[PDB]
Amino acid sequence: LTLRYFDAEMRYLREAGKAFAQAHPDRAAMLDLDKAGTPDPCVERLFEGFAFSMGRLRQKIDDDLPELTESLVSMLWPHYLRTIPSLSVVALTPRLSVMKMAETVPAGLEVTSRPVGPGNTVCRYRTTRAIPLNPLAVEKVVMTTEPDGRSVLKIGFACSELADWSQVDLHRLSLYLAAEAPVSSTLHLMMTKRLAALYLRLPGNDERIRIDGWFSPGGFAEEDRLWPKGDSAFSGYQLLLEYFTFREKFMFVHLNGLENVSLPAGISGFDLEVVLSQPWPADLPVTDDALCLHCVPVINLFTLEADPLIINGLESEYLLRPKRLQDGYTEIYSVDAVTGSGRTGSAEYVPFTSFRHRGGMLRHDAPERYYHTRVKRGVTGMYDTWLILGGQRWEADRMPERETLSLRITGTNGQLPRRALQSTLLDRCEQVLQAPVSVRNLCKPTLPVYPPTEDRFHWRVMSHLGTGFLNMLSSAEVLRGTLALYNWRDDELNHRRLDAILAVQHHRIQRFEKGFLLRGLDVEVTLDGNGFAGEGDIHLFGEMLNRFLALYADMNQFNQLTLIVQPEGKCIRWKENHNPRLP
Amino acid sequence: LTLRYFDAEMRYLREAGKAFAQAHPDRAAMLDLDKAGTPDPCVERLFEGFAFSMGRLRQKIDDDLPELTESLVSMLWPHYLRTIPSLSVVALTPRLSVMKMAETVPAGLEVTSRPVGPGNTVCRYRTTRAIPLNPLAVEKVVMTTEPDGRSVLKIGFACSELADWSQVDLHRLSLYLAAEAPVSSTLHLMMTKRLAALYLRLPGNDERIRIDGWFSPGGFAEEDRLWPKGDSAFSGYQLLLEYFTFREKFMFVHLNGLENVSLPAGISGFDLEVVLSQPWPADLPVTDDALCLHCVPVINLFTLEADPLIINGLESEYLLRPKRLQDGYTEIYSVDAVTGSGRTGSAEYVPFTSFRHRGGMLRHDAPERYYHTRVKRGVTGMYDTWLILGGQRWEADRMPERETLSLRITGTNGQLPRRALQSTLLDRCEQVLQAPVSVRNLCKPTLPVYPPTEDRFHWRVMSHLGTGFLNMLSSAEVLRGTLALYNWRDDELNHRRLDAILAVQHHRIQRFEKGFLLRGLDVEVTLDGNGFAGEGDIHLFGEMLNRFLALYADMNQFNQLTLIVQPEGKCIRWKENHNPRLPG
Amino acid sequence: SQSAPARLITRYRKQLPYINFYRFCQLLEQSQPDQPPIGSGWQARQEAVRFCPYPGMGFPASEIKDAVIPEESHLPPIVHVTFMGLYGVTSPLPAHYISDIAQQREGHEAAADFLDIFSHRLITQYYRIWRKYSYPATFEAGGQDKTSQYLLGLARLGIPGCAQNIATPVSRFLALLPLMLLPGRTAEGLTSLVTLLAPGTQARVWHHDRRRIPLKTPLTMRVHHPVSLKSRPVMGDHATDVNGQVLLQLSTQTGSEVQGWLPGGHLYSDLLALLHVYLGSRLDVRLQLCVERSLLPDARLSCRPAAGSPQLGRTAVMRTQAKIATSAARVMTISLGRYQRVQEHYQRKE
Amino acid sequence: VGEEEQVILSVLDNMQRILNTRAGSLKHLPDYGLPDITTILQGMPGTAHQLMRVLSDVLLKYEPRIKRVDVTMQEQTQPGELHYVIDAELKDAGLVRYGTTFIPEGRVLLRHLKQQRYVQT
Repeated sequence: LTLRYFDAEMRYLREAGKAFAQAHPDRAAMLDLDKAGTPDPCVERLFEGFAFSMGRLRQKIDDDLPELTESLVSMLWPHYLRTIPSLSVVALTPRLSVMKMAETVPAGLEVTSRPVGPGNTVCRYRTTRAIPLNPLAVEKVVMTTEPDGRSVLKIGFACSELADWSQVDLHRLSLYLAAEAPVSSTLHLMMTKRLAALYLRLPGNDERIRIDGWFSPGGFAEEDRLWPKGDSAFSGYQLLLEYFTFREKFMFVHLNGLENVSLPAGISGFDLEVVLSQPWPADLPVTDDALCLHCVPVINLFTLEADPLIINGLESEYLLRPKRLQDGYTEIYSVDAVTGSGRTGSAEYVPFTSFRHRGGMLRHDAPERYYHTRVKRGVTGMYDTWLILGGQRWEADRMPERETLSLRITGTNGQLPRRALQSTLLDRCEQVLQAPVSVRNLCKPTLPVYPPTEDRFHWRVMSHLGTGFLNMLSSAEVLRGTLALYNWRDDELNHRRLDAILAVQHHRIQRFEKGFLLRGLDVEVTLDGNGFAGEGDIHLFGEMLNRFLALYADMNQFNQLTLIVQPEGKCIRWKENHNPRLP
Repeated sequence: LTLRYFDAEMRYLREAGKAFAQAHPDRAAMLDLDKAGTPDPCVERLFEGFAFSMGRLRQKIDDDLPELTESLVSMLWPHYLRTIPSLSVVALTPRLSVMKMAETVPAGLEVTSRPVGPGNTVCRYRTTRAIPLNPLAVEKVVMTTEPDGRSVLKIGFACSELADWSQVDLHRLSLYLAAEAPVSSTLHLMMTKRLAALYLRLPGNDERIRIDGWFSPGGFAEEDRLWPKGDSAFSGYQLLLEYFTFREKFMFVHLNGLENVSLPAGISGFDLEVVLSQPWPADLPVTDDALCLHCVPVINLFTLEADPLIINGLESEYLLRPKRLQDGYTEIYSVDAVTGSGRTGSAEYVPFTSFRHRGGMLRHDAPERYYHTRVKRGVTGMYDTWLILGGQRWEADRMPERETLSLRITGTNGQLPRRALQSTLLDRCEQVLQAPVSVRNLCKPTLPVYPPTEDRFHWRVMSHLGTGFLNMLSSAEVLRGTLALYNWRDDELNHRRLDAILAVQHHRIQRFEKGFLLRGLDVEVTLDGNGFAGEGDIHLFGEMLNRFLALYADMNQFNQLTLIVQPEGKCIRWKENHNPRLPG
Repeated sequence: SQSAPARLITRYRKQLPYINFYRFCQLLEQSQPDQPPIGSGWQARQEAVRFCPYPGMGFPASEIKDAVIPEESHLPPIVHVTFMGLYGVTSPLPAHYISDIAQQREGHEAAADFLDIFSHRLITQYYRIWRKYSYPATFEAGGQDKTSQYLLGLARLGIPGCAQNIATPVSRFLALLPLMLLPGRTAEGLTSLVTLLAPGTQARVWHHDRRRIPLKTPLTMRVHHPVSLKSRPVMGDHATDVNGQVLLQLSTQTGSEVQGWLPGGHLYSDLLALLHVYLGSRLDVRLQLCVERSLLPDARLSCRPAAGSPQLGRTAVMRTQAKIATSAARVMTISLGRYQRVQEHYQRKE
Repeated sequence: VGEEEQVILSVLDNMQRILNTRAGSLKHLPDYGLPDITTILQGMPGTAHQLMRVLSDVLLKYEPRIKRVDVTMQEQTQPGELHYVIDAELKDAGLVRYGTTFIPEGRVLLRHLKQQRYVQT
């Protein structure tokens, strides 16, 4: 804390003076002050405050030494991660007068025009990649066991008699699992039961709908500590991290073309018999809130573009703007990213490229009107940052006559806890919402969250990490690291998750046409924190794509994970992960 | 100066006034600054400007060590805070009358020198580099045009013991010549294309050898431009041009033939040596630019000497200038060796990088030893003047004025006028050397290369070189991960030579002699770009001969080098006899 | 301590007019280093430290020539260099504190002790910057792999947290630091690995060997009818794998080093410095020495039987001079196995 | 009025120090002090007016403890030679918590200090 080193010196000065005014010869005069009693604003406020600045800044810098060369994760660039907004939950969307319709929803929907707070305002914020929807939603989600005792589920008989489903193309209609996954085996079973599906049999008696192309279900994106583990497993994110939720890979969930052997009036069956060989526990209940039709995520990303009041002098302007220096934006709101500018004098002066674009030696082989961004922090008390930034050759030419430089500025806002939002739809698309759309706000949003910069270890321990350096690893080296480094909402639940791990060791695979110095490792552990065979596969699944990545600087490296499920269990997954050549 | 001092004070004044006061309402529940008002005495006015004036100089000292520890820790992997001396090729000629067993013993030599500037003279480092023999002769050769583009030399001499002296070291007399830029490199390009040398004999004086059982090739390159980068992919213990120079390490094509001369009898040597495969191009002058014995270029090294001075307190800094440094010697070299006369240990000194761990962990019989300097400036007229500081638990307590102290150091000289001269005076190399010599300053001495990396933003890339992985993928790397070591000289010739297009990676399997599967890779570099240099045929040849030796990147790899030009006619491969014993 | 003036200023009080403070305060911490009064914890507890009588001098750096250390009031620092030392000192005293001292009189001599409370704690950390915090060149900090300098400027090779299974603990970076940095490399560094660890010892590396058995569970020298395929495998029952079991020989002359390369001496040093430091799971390293006639014991009891396999060295009973030979083998630096078994379950349908 | 005496003494000491420091003299703070050129003493420019303002400004900047302030200069032309003294009368109020003055009510105490100015030869 800033108050931490403050509280050091507030102890320090008094423990100095208690040894002084007691017997030491400044009690020739100040003992006459402290016997009469001097907790003075004359002396004790100002002089303590005078020592407090030097006990803050120089003390805080020399305690940690945040050196300049720690700014080279910038050229590695996952590091936009250092300001993650509030995970606004997946939002919801009803029917709008179902009659021969097919919805088509572009992204960028601002929502929640209602939730102002006490010292808090209304937060507008965006969705990510909104989806054209299809008007139907079955309203009864029932576990039903067979005469052969197998718990099955319900049919698609919602809105088939109203609309032109010969005009509406049904391929890959997702559904993220609803609020029964708070029973935290529901998403575990119901996903891993769909690791073992069987076909379907539906009675509808409506000759309207004969499709194929079964979808991806989901509901992973509730979680956000498992999520950064799957983030840096695709170093390759370099542009897709820029709105940063990356719903492009969808956190792989498949069921193939699932064949309806559909049946006449009365006859049915929706089996998943291989996992459904072991049906639900008695403490696994059913609830009609596995209602999942239009679950679309939003994040807390607000937009604006402030006034171009630039430039005169040198690069030291850092964009404190009255849209943000607006008071309800002063107190809480901040800036996330700065994109796309440099349109003054001509149309092409200093575009926002060269801050990152140059990544090597031929700097004198570079045309003019180039750029760099530097950053800072901001005000004591918040996570504020400020951005001294400038050109590359025209400031070396020193003409401040460049004025009409544009601005593309995105940002978000802080708050105080104990919030509970007010769900509404803020804006409606044109000619598409035949009727409007309600917003249900499926769960509670999370907080802002920030990376641990609080340790020269836990800063430089990633600066090692992204290499082909794995040559010997054991279970102490993994549970300690850097799985903790992907955990910034650090819960006791999480603490029960990470601390399962016990034993890691290596051996060497030698199947061949030709030689094949290969290998493959083994770990899996206790059955409690990450104990459901759903999450025992799911939290596993985030791990494997990490483990494939760091594979080799020489082709003699080859990984396959077998994994001992419980102390009584067995599992292998992988297929041998042959990377193409990586020197 | 006082501006950013005052900027520090006025930053801090507004900071402690509002940002450090008003941003703490919970400690505005414990300390007020505003509503209490000013005190009656002049007590606020002194102490703000006192405490902040302290943080002024503390700011300023904080604005030093990022220029220092960054400059020092980035001297541990790389070794590029140095400079380079100047150099030019040496040529020597002994007396031909003293040829009788004229076995060259190149142990102790000198250089020859010249008055320059304010009467300053030179003491370049001599070569102690191996020369087995002086020759018999080189003659005034004529590039003798033939039905197959051939063009011959002539050598030969006889006053001596040639049944016995040539019986010493004809054998692997891997002995070259040197010539100019379109000229010699052309002959390299034909050294990869030599035909049988069917008439293989030197003319004139084979009265006294009479036996040709030994065959001796040649090979040489311009050892100034390219060769730093080839002399830059190595370990951390070697001298810059004192390791690589005198060591026979270079990639020289010493192509050696075996053919018996076909000649009429009574011809003491037939005058064809030069059977080839290509038309020798015209517009090229012919001459005797072909020197048999001429030693390598060599640089300045003095042997600087001074007095050891021992003071407790001197170990913190002392920054000594020796005697003849004050006499106009404008430069030293780094510290070479320290010894002396101690009390318990008579002399114990270990360089700080190779510290063999009393303070480390090996902890057996290799004591506390410091040996460490800087080159830090503050110099009235130069940019480097510093002498060492090394001190640990030795005996400066009871012997404050005595310790093991005796040194070794060499040097050069920097501040000099731009004069390209002759190495004329101090011809006294000849003192071992029972035959006196001749001395030819052969080419131009260069300039000392001390514009290193200048700004800090490039050392960021120099630190990027590790974790940003090997420049052997996509050729944006080999553009970028190419050093500016060539750009230290900044030949725009070389700046045009860095027009390199996408390297393409592959791999393969080669079968061995004894029938085994061996790993191979395949780079596919594309040049693309004409007007690469003067001649593509010269330069790509002499350039691949460089770049293939800089392909030490693993241990069980059969190599791969296939140069592909722009589709302008051809594609040039490279492979060697990479064996379970040795690479080719 | 009592001992620190008793070592320094009572004994070696001849360089105090010409002493470097940066030298001085270093030798202070070398004087009591075991449980030092660690100056980093100055931010609450200068009480019960008893530091040096530096403050009140008003000096710039290494200007300390004044040296007065009492013994009686449980604190050394009582120094007020009067009328000199105006280190940032600008103006007269304010009104209420002159009235507290009455009237800028000889009572200021008992007030400068309070007044120098700041300049006490400041020149602490000013020194701390200069010597330990951000200067020290990893040469003043000079630790035993404890200094934050070492942990910063060593972890770029990539060893944080990995203190598991390192018997001789991580200190031998000092040669290996540039050579462990070029990736996928190399052959040369193993010679340096020898040259550091023992002088006078010379070595050469051969790139490939005739490695043999690995015995394969299908024998397949009978043909199939149903599934008979050809393309690569031409062999009998044992195979040779060349491919990365490189080979080293050594050259010494001194029997100390020879018995320094017994199993027992420095042989375990290279065995550590490979298998967790530089190679890991890339290769396997086969070892050998070639030396003279014999340096050999007898066949007696419990435990020194094996110089690897070979045992000779009493057949020479007769000859007055010798010959060289090759010594022995040492095994590959290996890490392998099979763990046991076969599996039950599967990955994913996509 | 012991507290008032302490405040007047403090102000007198502060005033004396600032008067002594000639405006430019202090390198660290060039602003500190009052401009009191010998020329002003030599001859009277209506100096009382300007001198009053200069003093007032310096006091406001330099001593925040003072609240109510009134400065009056009486120029004595009568003095000559190294003299031509200026009488500075400073009326003062203390902002301080005691604040015993005219504007800080405190106890009502208008403290005052009188000084004579001289010239340097």
